[PDB]
Amino acid sequence: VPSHRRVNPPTLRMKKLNWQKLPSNVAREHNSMWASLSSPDAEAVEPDFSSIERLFSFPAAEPKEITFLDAKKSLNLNIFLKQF
Amino acid sequence: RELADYLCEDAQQLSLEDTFSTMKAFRDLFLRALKENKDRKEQAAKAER
Amino acid sequence: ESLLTSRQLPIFCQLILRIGNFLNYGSHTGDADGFKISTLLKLTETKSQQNRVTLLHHVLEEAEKSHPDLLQLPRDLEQPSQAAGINLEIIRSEASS
Amino acid sequence: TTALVCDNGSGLVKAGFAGDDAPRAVFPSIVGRPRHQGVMVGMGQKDSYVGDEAQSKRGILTLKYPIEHGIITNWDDMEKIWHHTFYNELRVAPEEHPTLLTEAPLNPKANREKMTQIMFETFNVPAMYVAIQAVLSLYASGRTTGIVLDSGDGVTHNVPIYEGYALPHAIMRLDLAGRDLTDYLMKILTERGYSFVTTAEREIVRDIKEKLCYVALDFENEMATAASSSSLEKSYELPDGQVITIGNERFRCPETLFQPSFIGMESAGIHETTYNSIMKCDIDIRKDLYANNVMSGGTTMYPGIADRMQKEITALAPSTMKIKIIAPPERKYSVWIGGSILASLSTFQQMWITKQEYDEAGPSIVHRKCF
Amino acid sequence: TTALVCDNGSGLVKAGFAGDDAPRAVFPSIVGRPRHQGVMVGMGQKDSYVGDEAQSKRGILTLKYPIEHGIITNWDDMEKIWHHTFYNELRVAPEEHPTLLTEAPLNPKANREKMTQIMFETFNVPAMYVAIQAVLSLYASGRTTGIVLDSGDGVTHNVPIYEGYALPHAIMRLDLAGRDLTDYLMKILTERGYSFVTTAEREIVRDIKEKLCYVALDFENEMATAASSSSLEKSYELPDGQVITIGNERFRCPETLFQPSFIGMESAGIHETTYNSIMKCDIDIRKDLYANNVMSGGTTMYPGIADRMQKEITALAPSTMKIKIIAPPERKYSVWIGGSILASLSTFQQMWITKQEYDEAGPSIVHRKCF
Amino acid sequence: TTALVCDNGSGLVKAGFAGDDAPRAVFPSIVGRPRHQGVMVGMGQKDSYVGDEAQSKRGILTLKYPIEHGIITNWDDMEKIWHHTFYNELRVAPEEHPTLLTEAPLNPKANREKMTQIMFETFNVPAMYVAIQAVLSLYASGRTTGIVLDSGDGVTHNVPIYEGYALPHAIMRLDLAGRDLTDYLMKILTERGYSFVTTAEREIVRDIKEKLCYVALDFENEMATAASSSSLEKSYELPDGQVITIGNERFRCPETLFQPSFIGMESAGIHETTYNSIMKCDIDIRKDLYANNVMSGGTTMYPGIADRMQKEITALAPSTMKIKIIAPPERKYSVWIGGSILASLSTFQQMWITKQEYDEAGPSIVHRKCF
Ligand SMILES: Nc1ncnc2c1ncn2[C@@H]1O[C@H](COP(=O)(O)OP(=O)(O)O)[C@@H](O)[C@H]1O
Ligand SMILES: Nc1ncnc2c1ncn2[C@@H]1O[C@H](COP(=O)(O)OP(=O)(O)O)[C@@H](O)[C@H]1O
Ligand SMILES: Nc1ncnc2c1ncn2[C@@H]1O[C@H](COP(=O)(O)OP(=O)(O)O)[C@@H](O)[C@H]1O
Ligand SMILES: [Mg+2]
Ligand SMILES: [Mg+2]
Ligand SMILES: [Mg+2]
Repeated sequence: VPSHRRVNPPTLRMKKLNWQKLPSNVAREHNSMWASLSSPDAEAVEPDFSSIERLFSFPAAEPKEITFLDAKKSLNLNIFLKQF
Repeated sequence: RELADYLCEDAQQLSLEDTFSTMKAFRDLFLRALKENKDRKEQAAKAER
Repeated sequence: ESLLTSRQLPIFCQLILRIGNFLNYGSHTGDADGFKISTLLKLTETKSQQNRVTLLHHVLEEAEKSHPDLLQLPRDLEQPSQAAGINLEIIRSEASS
Repeated sequence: TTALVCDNGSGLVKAGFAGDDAPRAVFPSIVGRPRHQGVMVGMGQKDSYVGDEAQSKRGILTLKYPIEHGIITNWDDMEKIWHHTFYNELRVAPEEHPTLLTEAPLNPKANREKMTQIMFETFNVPAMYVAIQAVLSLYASGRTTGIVLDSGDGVTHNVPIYEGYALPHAIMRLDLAGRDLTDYLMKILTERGYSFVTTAEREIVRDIKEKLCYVALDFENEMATAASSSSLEKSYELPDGQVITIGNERFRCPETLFQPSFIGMESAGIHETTYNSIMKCDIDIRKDLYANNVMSGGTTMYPGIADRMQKEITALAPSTMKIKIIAPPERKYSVWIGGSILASLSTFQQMWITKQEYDEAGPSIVHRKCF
Repeated sequence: TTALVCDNGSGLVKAGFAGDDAPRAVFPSIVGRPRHQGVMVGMGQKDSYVGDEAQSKRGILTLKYPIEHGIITNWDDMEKIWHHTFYNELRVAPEEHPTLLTEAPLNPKANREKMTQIMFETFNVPAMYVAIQAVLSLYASGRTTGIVLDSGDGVTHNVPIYEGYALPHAIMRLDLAGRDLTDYLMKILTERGYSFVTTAEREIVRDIKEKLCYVALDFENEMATAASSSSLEKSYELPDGQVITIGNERFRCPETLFQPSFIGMESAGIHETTYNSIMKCDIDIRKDLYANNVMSGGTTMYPGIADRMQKEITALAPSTMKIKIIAPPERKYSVWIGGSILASLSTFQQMWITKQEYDEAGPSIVHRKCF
Repeated sequence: TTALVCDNGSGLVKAGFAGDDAPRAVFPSIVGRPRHQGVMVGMGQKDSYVGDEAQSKRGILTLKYPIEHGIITNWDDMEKIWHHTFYNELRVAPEEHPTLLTEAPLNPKANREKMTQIMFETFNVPAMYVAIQAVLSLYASGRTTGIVLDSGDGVTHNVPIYEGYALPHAIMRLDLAGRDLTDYLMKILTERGYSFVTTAEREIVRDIKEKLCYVALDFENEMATAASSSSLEKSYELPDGQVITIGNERFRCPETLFQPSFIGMESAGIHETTYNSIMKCDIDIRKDLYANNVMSGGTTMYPGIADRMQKEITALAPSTMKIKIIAPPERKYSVWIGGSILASLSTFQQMWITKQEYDEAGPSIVHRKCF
């Protein structure tokens, strides 16, 4: 049962995850891990495709304290004043 | 030979060392992803606070 | 033995295969029955629109809520991590000598 | 908006605004924790003293230096140091002020990673930069070309620059400065009978070194003069009232900068480091490095060091060409001063690491945006 | 309208005004690009230094020569050189003054094509002319007949002219001049241990060659004198203050002109080139070319070249006919002086290449107008 | 009698007998002097350890390399090295055995003069010879034509030979090899926190470079792989029990051979050095030099260098000629092995430098007999 291949097509353009794809006949060996996944009684996790389609798709196209000094001399005066 | 058939690699070209190094890097990336997710959630909670 | 009898690693491989079959539709790489071991290293290449969240971070973010048993995955891969860097040829040659 | 300069060196944090003459908050970088049993209850017994309070109350405290040879080892202590120098000394909000930090060259990269991440996620700024201290010392000197020897409390580093161009292969780092001089002075004051073992007594030995020590012009003649007559001996008063009098340790202690084999280091002195840094450069600029030997840091504040290093380089350089040490009277704070001109420069405003660029690029922009 | 004369030779660009006796702007043809990292922000850090500024700041620069063996390899660098010699040195508008140009014989044609295209589409003059350098040297010599050996920095070429008629088949070209001498001098200085590998150090070896090297009158006897006694050895001062001493390498460097097998070339020497250039001419006109060996170029500025040239030609030629070398003291600028003589002539005004002629004929009229 | 071959390279001295296939005595060329204070009297505390004893006892020693970039800087140290390799390692009498020595091209001549004088007046052989290392490597390869790149620890030199004829003008020397790689690996290992400053730690960094480093086939893709994942990181065990792990520094360290601008040198890579050595030759022989690129030296022991060399030369050369890299598995000792080929040939026996020739001609017969 090809449960891994039964995926809906996406609405938006997706960022391509590059990988080295195996041949199919190599993947259908007797001792293969993918052969054990191909049994339908194995444990399968359903992904939430909505958030993956949401995020990984391509993007498209006041006078409180008035002073007459500058800030440097005022803060130097604050350091001078608050130590008293 | 069993792991060569298991991971669907060529038996005469499989080395166990690069296999275990790929698993080591995958575990390091796994722990770094969990740590970055925890730091991101903690900083998002602190920013919301 | 830990790689051959891992339970959560085929679960994660079917999860990334379903995500890639969603994600690489319409290309030559899609509709795959399997892939190599080096696919897990490239998972940080697929970034979000904000260049903050990679696909690995989002998969573990989804796995924290729905299927937490994937967080048991470093326990199975601890012994491959300890076994990495060990050259079998030099110790077998030393044992034979 | 005005900018902040904070030379967060190994020994003394020097922090202040931009465009100012003198650094407003100069205080040593120590975290003090109590080591005895407190029997009194009430009236605010703190578990950690940072800054001048740790200096005043040092007789019941273990003092830890969070920075060792320019590399921050303990990071919660450095978090408390930054918290004290922002909130308590300058009394400023770091969320509305840009900040220029200083860094020694040939530092481990994860140290810079953690400086960027803690500085952008605990004390989150609009902008922050990490600069080389020797470039700021050349900014303070008012000249474009020159070789800069900086010597703080942990790092003595040599960087040569010609017409705005630093040569990265000629930059040299030596982990020998005033803390190693202080530890060697603690080793050699035991010869005269005075025992200093605690971290609080390191401050007293540091005060002895700051107040009495001087760089000899000729070492062997000064040893012969101190061995012959007690004219070079000088006295100092301890906080317990005892009066000490020291002799050759006034000039044996700063001689470790010119002779690193005193503390067991294989590497050559600062004069050989300066000469090798000049000789590693291209040939046509070397004359312009001989006449512009800029000195900085508090370790070069002994009143015999300029003539001595002029003598050593003049012995090392070819004799047909002038040697001139640029030793300003305010070379203690020159890293902060050149940070204040660079923070006030109009062209520097495009070179800030903004918060948006940090969020886009992770903590990895500081390798490619800074030096 | 005063014309401009701009000898764009391989070695140094010599530009100035017509009718004058000395060129106003003599400056070397290099482009200097910085290679190290700039740290000091502001103060106009140019990305390419051209001419005298590249020479005076060469310790931080990679220097590129736009001409290699008489052929312009890099054209953007030559556009920068022409912009520098028009706008910065003479400070004249090119669109109101004619500009004469010089060129070596047996040049590939596309160099002349792109010279025509750039001087009428980027530096568009009212008129220009491209001339053979040897014809200009004979015009500055003030005689109608003679054979000119012109040796610049890339091309050593022999051209005979009799009564204003230049024989084309006897014109010879050899790709051995002053840059190859400088390359060989950097090769043979490694015997004495002085490793000159950078492009900046090539200018230092060129200054050594200009100040100290000379053509030997006999080569084996100067081996005997140099190997026997250290009387010929001369010391030189490097810009870092180091002093070198060279011995036989003073005269081993120009003997590549008289023996091209030193740098692995099958061709014969410049004296044999001159003798075969004379012998390829008619039997009637050889007598005047024996007595009028005019020489020009900076490679003819060694103080032993004329007597050696006379000795080798008198050994080669039959002894009944008179051999004479015409070596004026201003033969370095004689290409410019001949261009200034030819530009101010009244008969030259119909021989200009106009904008209208270029527009009707493409960039191909330079083959049918010039020689 | 049976001759000796003694490759006295910058890093490792390889000595052995003629007519043998493997060098009998391979040991590194260092002189170790103690720098700490000896307290236990007796038990034969030597003041200078040479060879493997300096390697085993390096934690209390200053190690000096007597050869720097193929040039012997310290001559007493190399006298100690020759005394150790004759009397202790090989256990031979040098006065009754000819000895073949190896030397890099474009060397200063006074180095060859002092080797001739010392080996005829301190280690007085019946006969000897001084040979170019590339010719010995080509004789080890069993072929007559080819271009040899030889990269030891101080010198990387390219020599092309066609039918036994070596073209001297195409020989190219570059002072970049394994010691500069070790110093650059010291400079880049400080990024990960591992401080290696002593001369003893240079051997540890060299062992890291020998055991873990490799030449990348494509540098930018390998940087992208190292930035992406930590799969190609590898761990090494220090002698104190600490385990380090290095990543991109496995291939950034040998990339300095292909990109010399990492350590500030202006020169081009070894592939461009090889290509310019080929293009300086005649046009008829280059097809023989493309197909026979012989490599030698320990700097070609990285297990990715031949494919990268073939890729870079195939990118440089025209595609209609075959690129083949001759990389035998024993090309580390091939400089020895071809010497053991050359010392045992019958036609070499008249080419020896006898003692009578040295006595009649001074130490000047080595310039006229050796190439
Ligand atoms: N007047 C002085 N004379 C001699 N040494 C001094 C003097 N002032 C300070 N020092 C030494 O120099 C150091 C100050 O240099 P500085 O660059 O401020 O260090 P940091 O910035 O790492 O705290 C102190 O550790 C002190 O030991
Ligand atoms: N006084 C001198 N003595 C020896 N060589 C000189 C002297 N002046 C210049 N040269 C050499 O001659 C060259 C200048 O020749 P020049 O006629 O200007 O050539 P070009 O015009 O083709 O560049 C310089 O490259 C320099 O090396
Ligand atoms: N297995 C190896 N892998 C990488 N580099 C090596 C290896 N073995 C030796 N080297 C490097 O090559 C050099 C040895 O080359 P060699 O020509 O023998 O040097 P020398 O003869 O000058 O001592 C050493 O300095 C070492 O750094
Ligand atoms: Mg400092
Ligand atoms: Mg010229
Ligand atoms: Mg070698």
